[PDB]
Amino acid sequence: GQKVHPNGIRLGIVKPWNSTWFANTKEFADNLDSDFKVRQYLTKELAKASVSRIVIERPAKSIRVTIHTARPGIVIGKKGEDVEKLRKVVADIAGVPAQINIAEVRKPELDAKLVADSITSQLERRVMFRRAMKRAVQNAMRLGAKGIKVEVSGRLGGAEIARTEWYREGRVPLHTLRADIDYNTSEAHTTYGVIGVKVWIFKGEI
Amino acid sequence: AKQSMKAREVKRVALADKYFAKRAELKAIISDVNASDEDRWNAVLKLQTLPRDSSPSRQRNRCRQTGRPHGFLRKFGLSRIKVREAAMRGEIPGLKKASW
Amino acid sequence: PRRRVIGQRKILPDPKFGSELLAKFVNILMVDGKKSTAESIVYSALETLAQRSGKSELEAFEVALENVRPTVEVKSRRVGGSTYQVPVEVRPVRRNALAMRWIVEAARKRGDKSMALRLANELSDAAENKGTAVKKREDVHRMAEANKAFA
Amino acid sequence: ISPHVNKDARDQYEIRTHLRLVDIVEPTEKTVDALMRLDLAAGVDVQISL
RNA sequence: GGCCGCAAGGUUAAAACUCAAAUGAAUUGACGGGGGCCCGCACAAGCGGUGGAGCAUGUGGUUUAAUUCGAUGCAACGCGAAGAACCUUACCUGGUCUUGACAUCCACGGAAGUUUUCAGAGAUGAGAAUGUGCCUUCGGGAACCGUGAGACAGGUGCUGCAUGGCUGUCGUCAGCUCGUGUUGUGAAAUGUUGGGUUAAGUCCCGCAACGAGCGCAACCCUUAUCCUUUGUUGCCAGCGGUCCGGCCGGGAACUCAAAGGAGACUGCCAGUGAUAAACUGGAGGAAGGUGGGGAUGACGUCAAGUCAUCAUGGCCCUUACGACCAGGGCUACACACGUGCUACAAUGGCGCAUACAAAGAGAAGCGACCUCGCGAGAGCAAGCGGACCUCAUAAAGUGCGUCGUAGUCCGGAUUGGAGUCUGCAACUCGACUCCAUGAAGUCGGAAUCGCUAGUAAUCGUGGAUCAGAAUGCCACGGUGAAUACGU
Repeated sequence: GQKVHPNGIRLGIVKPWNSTWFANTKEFADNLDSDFKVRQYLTKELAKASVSRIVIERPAKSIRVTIHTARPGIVIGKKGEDVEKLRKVVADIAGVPAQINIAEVRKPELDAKLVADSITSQLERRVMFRRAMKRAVQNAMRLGAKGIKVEVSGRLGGAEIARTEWYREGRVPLHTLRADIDYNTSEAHTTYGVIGVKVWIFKGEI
Repeated sequence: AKQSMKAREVKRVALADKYFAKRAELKAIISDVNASDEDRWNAVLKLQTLPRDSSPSRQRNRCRQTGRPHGFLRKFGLSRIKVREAAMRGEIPGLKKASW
Repeated sequence: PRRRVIGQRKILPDPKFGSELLAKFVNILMVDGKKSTAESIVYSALETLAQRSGKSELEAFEVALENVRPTVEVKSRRVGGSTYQVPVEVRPVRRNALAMRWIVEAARKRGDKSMALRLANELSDAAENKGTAVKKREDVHRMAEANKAFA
Repeated sequence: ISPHVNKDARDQYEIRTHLRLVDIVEPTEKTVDALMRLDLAAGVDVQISL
């Protein structure tokens, strides 16, 4: 049958939130809309910088945004000339003072969003999907994970009938609520239609 | 939704913001007791010459991301599908699955 | 059930007298969770019944029950494609239960004015060996007797 | 939770709001200035009444 | 055709034509009106309903200018809709525009408040007032109103038999598989089978197997018993005032509020059992053997549902399958079916007056006290972004009277007259109030549904959607049963 969302079911037990502010009923909807627009703009601008997470906070009467990336140099640029433009445009969108901070990802092969993005990028340049999936699994198990799973669905290889395939290694206990599971997805647009990708990574019990 | 329906909504909100005070004045006249009985008649005849789209009751709530006219929640400004997607991704502060 | 054992629920005694048989009677008479109404009916009936016979309410009640309790009944069995009636013995708890159910069912079918009056009349008739409850006991015993070949 | 018909199959969610009250009985100029000159976390709402 | 036989028949024994197979032995499943063992409101033991009446609401059909599209055995039919008078709206009749109602480009001039005539309106024409900022090195045009041309915009149009994402169901059932080793020419097998036991592929012992993974259980929420912290807006045993009332001085004990801790594990006793795993009973304890209720859905099955939430490959239309506007339709009515509400009465109807809850919502909002109206309501006006004010008075119950088995002092369909409120506007097509009227129906044929305990049955209260429109959906408490020998 159908499965529950790992991140969602784990919120508050072992997983944190991606947004943190208090509001009343006459500010809630507008705050959500502003956050949506900020994330949209940043994700379009930084599509070649390996972004994985955008965290937003609203203290007092300002907005401060933290970006999680594996290539901080590309984002910062020459003495901040690029972060400055980003800050200006973000402040314009939000309508209040703005601030931007940058955080580094040490191991990009143990991050679920980045792995899915890499697989999708390979699929769009006519690479063999078994090859891509196997490489992802091997890299993750070599750099120290306790378990990984990868799944791909669609018109694989150009076929007429759609299909789904998956691979697994190690432990991936999805009914244990104290287990730390990272989960994310991605999509590919090819000449035959859309193809979908899901990734699970297990890191230990807390 | 089509791109024309959202335009319709934008136009409605604009006109209703434009003509707010005049309608309040005329309705106050009509409702108030002990009036000339001719001012009342003239006010009724004048309230119906303003644009129809200036009445706040011609507006319909729509999801801010898709335009859906059904299944709307006021606290969030979205429909049920988008509410669930955001909630599972972790983008709505304080919200989580409940049992009791 | 298949693999179960069920214990016995506890029943509080009556407030006026001190019997659990009377509490069970009130329960069998109640409808829709309205216990006060049923209690009023039962007490009025017992009062109007003790005057008619110059003895205690509990004594009259026991005399009425002893004429409606059954001893044997028939169950239905079908293994060879035909239905047979098989006589079996009744046990005391079921004896009391059946007698109470039959008495109340008969009382509800009368044509007097109020439920208390109908109940009093039925109890007096049972003490005298008359009425639908006694007729029911007789029919059950007749059916049990006609099928002794299948014991 | 389905894009179409099925009428059972629902999800149920909650939001909890926690609240606290503190009373200061004998204020002074320094205390009030210190209180007004403070900054706290980014998910807490503070209201001061005189 | 020959030979033999009384006959029935026996024996020797072809061709034309036609098909790409027919066959033997073993392997993994499925099935059996084959056998063995075990489970489930599956039967049995019980309580209350649907199927007949009137009304609400969905579907089939039929009608219509249109009655917009989708869901169809269990797993469609109070379903997408958590709310169709205009709008929503995707449908019909009529009136109108062609780079466009919604974007990016080039270049030719200039902008928003009021107010007059014709239009059903869309949209055409007349007027009056105004000169924003801002390196003007004059090139700013940022901001935002017109018009001209062409790259373009636009589509709730088709294919869920081209797809991503999301969901139903077998089923909260206990199963589904891999690595190395060994057996067989092989498809495959063992492990996972066997003796016990469990809610459980749960645990123990044996055994050519030795190990591991996804599922089972536990970690998460809520409910029941204690103690340490802090006591306002919540609480009053003791102490003292009297206008009687937690009202005032006070108190921090108790109810309660919400943060840290304690507690339940076959842990202790006796018996049974393979010197086992476990089972039956007992003490203490608020609670005993999964204490009660949630969330949590394995590998897979049905080319199951959704291109009309959204996104997307391939087709298809561009002075039209794309825009705008006023009226109508989605509410029709010989008929068939599903899900509900109200009844057919004395365990009751009507009148008087009097106890006891829980959980929620509230600034274009919730609307007290007081005055007017028979009533739906109206006028004037405090308080509250709330353990403080408002919605807001629980009902079944209890005491006292009356009605006396009647189509009634039971039931409340239908229809006439007079009104209120929301809203530009209640004819088609809203809810509610007063006076009058007072239909079917006296417990429901063959079929058929739910429930094992604070459950069924019965009584009231709140919210989402929402200008206004619940007998539906989602939540809360009060009274409170019957029965389970057995497979």
